[PDB]
Amino acid sequence: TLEDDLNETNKYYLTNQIAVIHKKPTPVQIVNAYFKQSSTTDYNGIYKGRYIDFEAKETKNKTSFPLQNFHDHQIEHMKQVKAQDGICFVIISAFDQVYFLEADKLFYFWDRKEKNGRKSIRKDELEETAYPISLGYAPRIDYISIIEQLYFS
Amino acid sequence: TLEDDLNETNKYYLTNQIAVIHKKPTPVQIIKEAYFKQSSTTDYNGIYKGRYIDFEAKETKNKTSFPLQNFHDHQIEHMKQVKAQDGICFVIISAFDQVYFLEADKLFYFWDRKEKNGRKSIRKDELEETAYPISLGYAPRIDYISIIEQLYFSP
Repeated sequence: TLEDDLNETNKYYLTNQIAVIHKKPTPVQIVNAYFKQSSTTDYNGIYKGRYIDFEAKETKNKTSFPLQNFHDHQIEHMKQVKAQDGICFVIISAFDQVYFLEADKLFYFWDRKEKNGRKSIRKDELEETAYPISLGYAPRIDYISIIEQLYFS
Repeated sequence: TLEDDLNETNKYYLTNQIAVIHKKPTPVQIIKEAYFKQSSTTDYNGIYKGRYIDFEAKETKNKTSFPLQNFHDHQIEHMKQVKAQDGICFVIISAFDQVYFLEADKLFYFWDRKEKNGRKSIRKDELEETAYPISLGYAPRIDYISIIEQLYFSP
């Protein structure tokens, strides 16, 4: 489970003073209390004076990543963060790998979704556009090292 | 009221592409019912001009002081970490018929003036002397981004 792996990852980064990144709690309501969806991605925080923002999804699908794993609110939020020069992306656990997919690249797949029915990102499409994250003992999913590479030279 | 005003303030910043700032949902431990747990984090964060913004907001109807019971230790330690990570971090205080922008710099002092000495609350004059009065308006209601601009971007 990616959520567990990221929680442990983010804990590791916190306790080692590498970054301060947290998952946002599930929005609920009043009174009982129902689940609301969010209008925002689940993960944000700070690395080296930069705003970091991402969503994380997994699939057991061996052939493609169903884009309905995201919703339009999340995508809208992402484009607003990009407009402010934020470091913004998704983490996809699929095909026995974990991928760092830049928000730009996600927007392309999202845009082309209904014109016509390309509703999935294929394994080969993902290998082509995303960066493999290094998996380890501690941290489990080393995405900060991808951020360091892409944004901090 | 302060939360509602901050809600509208943040929507205004979003709509106008000034900043992308949101209040975090309050944590709930779900008998599949409801028990509020307190977070290890402050309630507001987001982005403005490529930088990470993070703040707490508190309203006191006290006329003399601002009690420090309003912030938990976990929130404080989170704020120090954000500051040390080169974030922009602060508190918005609704007190004394005014609204104040208090740098986390300044809040750490009054907090540590209990963990070295022993009190403490913040006192009209201590606050009025250290904090920045925030312009109240129509849109945005609470213009804290203006104070952020002065202090951290282009004085």
